[PDB]
Amino acid sequence: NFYKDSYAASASKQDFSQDPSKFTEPVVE
Amino acid sequence: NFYKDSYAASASKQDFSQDPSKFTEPVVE
Amino acid sequence: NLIVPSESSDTCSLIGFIAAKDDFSLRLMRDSPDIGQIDHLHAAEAAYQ
Amino acid sequence: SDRVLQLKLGNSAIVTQEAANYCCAYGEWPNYLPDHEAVAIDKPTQPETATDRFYTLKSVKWEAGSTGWWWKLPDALNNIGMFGQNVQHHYLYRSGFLIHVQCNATRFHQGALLVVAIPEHQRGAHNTNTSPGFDDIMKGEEGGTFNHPYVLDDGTSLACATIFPHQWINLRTNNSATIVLPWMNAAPMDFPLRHNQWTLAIIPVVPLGTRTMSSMVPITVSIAPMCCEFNGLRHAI
Amino acid sequence: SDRVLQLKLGNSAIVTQEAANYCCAYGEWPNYLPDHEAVAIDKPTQPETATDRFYTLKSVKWEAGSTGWWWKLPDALNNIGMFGQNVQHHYLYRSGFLIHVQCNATRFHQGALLVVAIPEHQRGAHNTNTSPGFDDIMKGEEGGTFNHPYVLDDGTSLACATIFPHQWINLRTNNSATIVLPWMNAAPMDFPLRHNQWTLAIIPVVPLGTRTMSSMVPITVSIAPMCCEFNGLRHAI
Amino acid sequence: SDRVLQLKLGNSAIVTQEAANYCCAYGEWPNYLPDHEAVAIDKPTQPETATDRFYTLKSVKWEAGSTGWWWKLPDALNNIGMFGQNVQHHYLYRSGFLIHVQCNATRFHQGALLVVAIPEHQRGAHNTNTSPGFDDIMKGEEGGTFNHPYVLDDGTSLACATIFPHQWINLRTNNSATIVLPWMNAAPMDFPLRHNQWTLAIIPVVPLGTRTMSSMVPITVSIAPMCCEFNGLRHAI
Amino acid sequence: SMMEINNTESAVGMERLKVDISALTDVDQLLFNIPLDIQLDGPLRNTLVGNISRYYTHWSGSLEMTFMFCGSFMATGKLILCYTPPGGSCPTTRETAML
Amino acid sequence: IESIIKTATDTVKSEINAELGVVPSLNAVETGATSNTEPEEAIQTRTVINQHGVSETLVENFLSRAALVSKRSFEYKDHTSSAAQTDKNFFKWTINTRSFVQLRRKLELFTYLRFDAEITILTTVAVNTYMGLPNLTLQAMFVPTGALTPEKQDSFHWQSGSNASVFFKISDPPARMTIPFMCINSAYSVFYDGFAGFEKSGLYGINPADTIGNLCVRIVNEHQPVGFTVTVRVYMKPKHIKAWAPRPPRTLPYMSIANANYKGKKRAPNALNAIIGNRDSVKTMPHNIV
Amino acid sequence: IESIIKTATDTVKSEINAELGVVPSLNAVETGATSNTEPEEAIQTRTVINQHGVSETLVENFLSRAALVSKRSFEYKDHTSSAAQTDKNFFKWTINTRSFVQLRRKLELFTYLRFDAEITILTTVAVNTYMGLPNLTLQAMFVPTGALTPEKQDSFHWQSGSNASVFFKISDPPARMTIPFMCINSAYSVFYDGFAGFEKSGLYGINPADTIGNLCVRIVNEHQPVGFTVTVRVYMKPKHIKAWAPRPPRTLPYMSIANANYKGKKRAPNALNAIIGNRDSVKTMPHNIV
Repeated sequence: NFYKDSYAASASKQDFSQDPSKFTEPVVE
Repeated sequence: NFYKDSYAASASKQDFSQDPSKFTEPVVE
Repeated sequence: NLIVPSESSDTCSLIGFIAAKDDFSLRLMRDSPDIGQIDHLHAAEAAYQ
Repeated sequence: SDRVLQLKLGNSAIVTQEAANYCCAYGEWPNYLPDHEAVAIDKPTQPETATDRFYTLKSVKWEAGSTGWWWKLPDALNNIGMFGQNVQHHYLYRSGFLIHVQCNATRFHQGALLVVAIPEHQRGAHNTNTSPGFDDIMKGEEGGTFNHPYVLDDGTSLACATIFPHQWINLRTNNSATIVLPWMNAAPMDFPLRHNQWTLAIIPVVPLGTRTMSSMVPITVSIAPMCCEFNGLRHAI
Repeated sequence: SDRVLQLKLGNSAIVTQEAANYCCAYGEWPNYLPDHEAVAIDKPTQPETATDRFYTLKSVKWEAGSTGWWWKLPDALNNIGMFGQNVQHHYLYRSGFLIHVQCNATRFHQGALLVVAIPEHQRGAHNTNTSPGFDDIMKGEEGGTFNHPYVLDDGTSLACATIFPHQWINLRTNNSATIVLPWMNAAPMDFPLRHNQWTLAIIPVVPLGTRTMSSMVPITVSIAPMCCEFNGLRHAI
Repeated sequence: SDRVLQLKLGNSAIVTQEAANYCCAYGEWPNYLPDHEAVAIDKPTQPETATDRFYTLKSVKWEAGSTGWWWKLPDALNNIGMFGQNVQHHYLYRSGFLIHVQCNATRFHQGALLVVAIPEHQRGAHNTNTSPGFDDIMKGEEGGTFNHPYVLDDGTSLACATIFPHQWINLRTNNSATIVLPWMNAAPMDFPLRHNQWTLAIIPVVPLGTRTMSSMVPITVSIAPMCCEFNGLRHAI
Repeated sequence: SMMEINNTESAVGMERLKVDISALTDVDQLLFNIPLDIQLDGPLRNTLVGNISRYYTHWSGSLEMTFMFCGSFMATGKLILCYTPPGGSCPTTRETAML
Repeated sequence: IESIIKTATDTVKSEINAELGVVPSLNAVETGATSNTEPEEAIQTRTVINQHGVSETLVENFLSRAALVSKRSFEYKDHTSSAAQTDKNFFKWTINTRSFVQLRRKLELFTYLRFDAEITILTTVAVNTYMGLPNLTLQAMFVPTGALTPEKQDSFHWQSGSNASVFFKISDPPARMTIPFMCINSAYSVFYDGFAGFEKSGLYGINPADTIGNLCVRIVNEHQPVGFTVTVRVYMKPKHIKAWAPRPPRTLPYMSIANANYKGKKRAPNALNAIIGNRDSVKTMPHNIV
Repeated sequence: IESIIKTATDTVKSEINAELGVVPSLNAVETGATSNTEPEEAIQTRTVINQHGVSETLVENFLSRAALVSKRSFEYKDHTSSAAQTDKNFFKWTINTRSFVQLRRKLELFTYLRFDAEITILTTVAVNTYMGLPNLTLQAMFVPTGALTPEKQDSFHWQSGSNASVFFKISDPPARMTIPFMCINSAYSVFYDGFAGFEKSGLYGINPADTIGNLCVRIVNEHQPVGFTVTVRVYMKPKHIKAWAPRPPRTLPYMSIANANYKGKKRAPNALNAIIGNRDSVKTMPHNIV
């Protein structure tokens, strides 16, 4: 990325964090 | 290889391992 | 068998659900068959006016 | 252990004896707006026990040809109590909600309710290309009725509406459902009279049925705002 | 705590929500044949998940003038699944059994079932001195009906049949009964086509009665072989 | 030293006194499927002595105008013994094979057999552009006869078929040939009724000839599955 | 997310999302079956697992079917839910299906 | 609990389980939670080391596809005697993502999106006899919502003192530039349950923060003696994507770009009363192996 | 034993060998093994230091050659009054490697192959008088086996919300992109001794896992007043190649792409009954030095 703006960069395809329990187990206990 | 995928790379022409005996000597002794 | 008394409703219902487990996987992305169009949508010409 | 529940907010309290485990939406709990996310610079009012309390809407009759009911938040509360007075006198609001839905019948009744809280439920109209007007969306305290609940009145699907924070009232199992909603907006605060952020939908997936005597079964909705802030004090409109 | 139960064997599973504490026959659990008790010298096949799994027999209708039902093991399973193929291709078998009997009705029904597993139930015929023939004993999957269940069809007594590994299905209390049977023979292995070792008896000690609507109440039997060995491989007969 | 051989598998054994050194295909020995290569998550059945044993096919008569014989595996064994019952009751199979081919004659006979195991022998038809149908491929236990063995019935060459795991039965030298086949598939397990993975071909490169009395010379094939696993238990089709 | 097992005519809208069972006078009777064909238009297409997978060509892993009984409290019953691996026809009797 | 998942989860071997009080296969759908029953708890499993990567269902990979958002053929000729509604060697486009339904249904799987837009402009030309295809220079000027759009080809709004223009030819590679995340909110509202203004006669469902701006595209060349049909296609690739609150996918066909109105197809599939095409009975198997 | 071979093996000097019990020239073909007789054991040798590299017979170098896999001329014109079987400015191609026989015979030297496909698309154009060659823009959209292929040039499947398209011109260098190893198995089945489905009326020899997908190629331009013949050639280079279980090479000519059916030539060479062309006798030498 020779551009001076950080949004000019290529796609960031390395975000492997998940949390399925905010949709599958949204119960309090 | 500036691409993010490892299959995008050039041809790998440095595999000099052989085993002719799996075709020429397939006998057990 | 489904055994109900006389004051219960004699026809009962099941609801079937399906999910995937965490060993589930998907690959080789393609377009979906579930949507399509043969014409333009309404007011899509108004975006050019 | 997860079937009895008491929800005490303000001077209000709800006990229930046939509950499920309650739902915290997206694993989140309501809070006040922190300083690193604040935008409006004036000091907000936080009328804690005056507004963070249950408000009970009018009960709806649960029948054979019922399609479903919906209330939009905060539009269903913009005229009720000290929450409604703080809404009308201020420009900005921010709150979560604690929705409790009540519906009971006998052990000879059957029926299942999908009680689902939908974020940003932009509705659609059927068989036309004119957008839904102001009176078709802003029903107020009484709420609306689903026209086509099988598609959630927006071309989507009722079958996949369990991706949203939801519970069930299966009359075999429980008689109440509880959803705890956080602040759900792309904005920190919002103008409450022109934007609704949560739609509580209550839908007859299995209809009401029995062969014993036909009493009226109603469905009652108690909604508690949680962690109300208000900015932009002015006159009431 | 002893009323819910899940029995997972092989690719099969049975959940039950109104159970009793299950029965291990004579305090014993099924095992494979150890080396100090082995007789047949060839290496046995142990088709574990293919044969140690529940097999569900045909349900029998539970009526007003019912006398009772019986299935002989392994004769009730000698033609079912991969257990039956291993029986027909081998000379010797050795297995325990996990019998689960299902029968439910409403809370307005009454009736009690003696679900008893009888070891070596040599039957007798009534009012004759000719022994019971082959077709009167080897009923297969369908099983038989008790002629005189008050004497267990062998001159003995139904009243004392609780000396045998048994449970009850009292419709007031439970809707299932579970008996875990070990290998019960004077022999280490046995020829399965000419000798039955356990008879599952299911007997109306208190008959079915209600004054509500008359649905069909069936009784369903699921039998899982446990720790199957097979010796003496040959062709199928 | 490499001419006498005893192959003991299960309750079966084959002695031979004029053998060659036996063939392990591609230098490989059969094994069970390891956990880092497994796909199907249910527990497989491994009916070891019941299925890993020699099965002898029908002998074929070895004549003057013989072109050759072929059996496709596991199709030649899908109806034989407890291997065939495990094939029909399960969805997936995985096994290697130990092929022993028997053919003897006098010291006045001549003739050479190319006994070759061909992986993925997709056949072709002659003088047409229609693909070979189901009955032309799935010959079962009896196997097929080579139409044009000089091209191996697929446009290739018999001369180069020694790139495949093979032996010879030269009647001057030996009277048996033995090939040990591993699992040969791009898949860990496979549906045995619609895919064949090894074709055993037996081909008269030098025809049978003598000037002494003309007895019948047959060729007998004994095939032992090795390290059988089976997944996907269901009913038999 | 809900399967449309009742994808039949005379099932209108939300009647398609539930399966009606009744009392039977014969034993061991088939109630319903579910086509596991996700790509072709069956009961699994309009699911969260069904719609997201139709943006992809290959799939792998286990599925879970959940069935909620929505009768009265007084209603009792026992069912058997059988998954059959491929290769044969769909099993019509309970003997065949429970294997 | 939030964790990092790179491959799908393994399988543990299990044994015969016959324990009282423990019913892993029994669940409570009324709580709103999905079943937690494992394959190890329902059937008897083996150990499987699962090496299947999960990186293609990432929301970055699921959404960073260059999809068509705009398409105009406009006649490139002398326009001194044409109508009032024609494109006289230029067009304007209020930028939306709701005109072409593949990208629309994919973005409407979420309630909120925060992404940078990578815009690719692909111009193609056809002779309106045949004498050759000109290498024409085009100007795509980005006019924000609030500024003045041009009314001519040769108007003086095209000088672009502060508006960002790109000048590109047809024989070149396609023009590509990145539009940032330009919302006044922290995320775009894909769905907006509200009204755009303080009076009650506003538009429903259109948050004004969501609109990027206008994309005014002209041909910088003066006209030739013959006419041409110039088709300009705009392709958007989302990138640096954060997504929130996933939604049910739309089953019915779209009617308009301005709203979520629905008609459905006339018969099943994707009808108003039948989303899945019908079968004969609930115990009828359509693709049954004979 | 597996070892690393970079050059061919050397030769050792040998002497007169007259030893009982040791017959290195006698072998047993009946065992299935190839002869182990060394040149040092058959004739009397010298020491030769052999420096001949073996790197051109590597399976990577033997197979990573860009070979033609597809070739379509299609008329580029106005197609409002043409037939039902014509290519109306677009074509579809079910991707195979079995249409052109140089690459087919080379890949069918193996039973299993695992490789990445490097696809090169070469478009050429001819005027169907002469006025010049247009720089046309083409779209090659990769449609997997399971999705919907377009039925028009201007159909709305070409917007490619998730299908990977490449947009390229004729005046450019050829379009090149890499297709990964896309089999559901661990290797492609070059030969498949089996049937594709569970019913007995499936196709023999065609494993559905082996098929890559479809390659839909259109011209993005609208038609000119004159017509053109556009020929699209597709070239595949295998790379990152693993190969298993080598096979006898095919001697007879191929008949179809769908099967291994054989007719042979009418006379030798490569006939059904005579693969090598005939000579007069077994003691006749054809190219004998006079």
